Amino acid sequence: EKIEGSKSLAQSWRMKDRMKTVSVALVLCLNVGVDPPDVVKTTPCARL
Amino acid sequence: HTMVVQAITFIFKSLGLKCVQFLPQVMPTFLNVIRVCDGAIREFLFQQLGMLVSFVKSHIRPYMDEIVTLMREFWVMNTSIQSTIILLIEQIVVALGGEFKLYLPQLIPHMLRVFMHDNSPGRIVSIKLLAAIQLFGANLDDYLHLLLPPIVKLFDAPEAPLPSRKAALETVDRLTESLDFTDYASRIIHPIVRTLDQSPELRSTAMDTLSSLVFQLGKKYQIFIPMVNKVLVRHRINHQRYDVLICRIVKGYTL
Amino acid sequence: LCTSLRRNAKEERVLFHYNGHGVPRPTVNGEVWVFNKNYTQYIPLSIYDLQTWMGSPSIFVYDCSNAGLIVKSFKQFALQREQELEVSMKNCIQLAACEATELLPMIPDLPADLFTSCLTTPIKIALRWFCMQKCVSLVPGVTLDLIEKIPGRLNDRRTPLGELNWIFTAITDTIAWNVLPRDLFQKLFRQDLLVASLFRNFLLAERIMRSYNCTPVSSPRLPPTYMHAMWQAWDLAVDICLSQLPTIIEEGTAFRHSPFFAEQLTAFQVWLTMGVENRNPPEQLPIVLQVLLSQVHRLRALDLLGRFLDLGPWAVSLALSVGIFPYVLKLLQSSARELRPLLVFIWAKILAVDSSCQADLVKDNGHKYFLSVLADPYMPAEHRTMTAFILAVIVNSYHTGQEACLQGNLIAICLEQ
Repeated sequence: EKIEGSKSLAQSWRMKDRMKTVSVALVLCLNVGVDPPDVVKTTPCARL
Repeated sequence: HTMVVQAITFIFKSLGLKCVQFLPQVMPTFLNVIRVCDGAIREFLFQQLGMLVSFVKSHIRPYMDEIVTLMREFWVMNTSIQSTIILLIEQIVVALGGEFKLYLPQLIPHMLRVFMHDNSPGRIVSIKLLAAIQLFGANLDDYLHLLLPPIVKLFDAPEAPLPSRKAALETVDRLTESLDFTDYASRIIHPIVRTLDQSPELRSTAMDTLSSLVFQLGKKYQIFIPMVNKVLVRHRINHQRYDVLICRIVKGYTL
Repeated sequence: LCTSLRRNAKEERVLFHYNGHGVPRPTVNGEVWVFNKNYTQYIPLSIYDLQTWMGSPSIFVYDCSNAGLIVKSFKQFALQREQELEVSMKNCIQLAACEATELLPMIPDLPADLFTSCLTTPIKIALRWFCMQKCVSLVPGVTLDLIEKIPGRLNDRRTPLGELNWIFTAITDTIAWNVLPRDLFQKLFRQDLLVASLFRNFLLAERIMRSYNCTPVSSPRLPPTYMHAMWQAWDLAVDICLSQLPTIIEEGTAFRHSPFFAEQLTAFQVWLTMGVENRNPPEQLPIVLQVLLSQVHRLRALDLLGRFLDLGPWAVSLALSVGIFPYVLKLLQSSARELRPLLVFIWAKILAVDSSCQADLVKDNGHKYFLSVLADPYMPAEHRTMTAFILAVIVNSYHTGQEACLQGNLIAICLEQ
């Protein structure tokens, strides 16, 4: 073999940036106790 | 008989989804009427039950078990009632959707007997049942190993007529869009290759089915590429979509 | 609300969760319904105005019936903004329970909040769904009532509940790595934890909802994973784990741990035997990562990971891309001397490829871990040789590393050897 260094490849494994989810918005339009007019829910329906 | 049933249907159609109210009254009687009815009326009742089910849609779940029992009892080799029940199957599938897989195993024995011995002129009752299987969708997951061999025997049988063979091929095409077909790669590809020899008329339809299957299998299709290429050259089959998909697979690009 | 959360984190991701089960379905014109002050009228809210107030880095979760319509109209207003900009698309992530045509399931067995539950409590619905399939016939005496009273927690990996959560995290992270292209994997599953968790649990939603004529929708479109082989492994793992529950609850039997991670390491070892060729990479690579987190199988994994890295520099690149680095570096805080020959080996292979990791090793004081190994006469001379190379890389043309190793008394240690 030749006495020469092996060319280092372009190591791209490093992450560009670390994101942080700082805050969360929980918009809940549950309308508990009322049924939407568009969908005629079945009598058992889904309650949970 | 006829007058009473027609009026009930028209009422439910005009009401919409507010007819659900009346279900507990209508259904138990209507089912007992189908049981004790005789001759011609049977067929008409099953037709009108289909309409009922198409209107009630998801709300028909409590009474579905009884309906299946009815169907199971009154399914006969009579061509007339078979087309009727197959139509009623298509309407139950669209009505329940995901919940149909609970009831499908009861119907499977009758569907497998239809393929085994169909004497229908040109197997038009088979073609209808294929069109139903297309609607079944992702319900067929747990039962595809049962349904698929009959369908494969249908489009590979040379004695069988070309319409019924195109119907089977188009069905496998559709089901490829929704179901997983990796398990049954050999069980299909080998009949297809064989179909591309024994009949030049199906060559177009079959190649369209093949390309769809290829799109679904992806890199798993690599194995067969030598063998299928050999059959294509023997009859100069030059399909645009298929050659593109193969080219993409060998290259390794994913799209 | 949205304008305040944008003010707090102008340059950071903000999560918008929308649950429209109580309001009418979204319109074709790109609108979403809310209420009026008196709760007497459903007021529409334009998606354009909704995406005005929220900023560029944001993520949207829609749990409603025709949720596809929102994603379509969101991308439209995204394109409409791009057209206006001449004379916020890749940044904005969107998850949707359903396709625009589809409706949410009405099935009394399932919870109404089927999508959110999947995203936020995967194991809970995963076990309830497992008990609804036809495969329960193979295990009689497992009802939902036994699932309610499953012992354990979601943190303690030695408990039965923490076991499944750990297995589930491995299976989902494995499916993602094998199916997605490497670029999109590191974008979603490595950048930030919460997004990675949402997409991990999204893969489970895609599978479950598929079985009820529902297709979830994502903004960076994923290829269909529902048919992946690893899903079958998940069933068996669940099966064996909660076949013991009758005996754990009633008899009080000691919960035997799952063979899952053991058998997956066995598969990785079998691959290595005839793995010299550059064939398709082993599916189980992300599982080996998950195994490093415990101590129960840590010795075996560190061995196999070294044997893999030996294969060539192509493999070390892969192991760095899957994200092994911050875990191998964390093990340098361990004091278990059995780890010393394995970590010395692993780190020599890594620093041979990527010499830039000399920065990380000085920051965490990992150079002390190796200094100890280089001053241990009983350590074989083969592993001591690797240690001298690792130090010769950390020091190489890097004043911070030269100043750091000088203070750690390298020259005196070296002369002793």
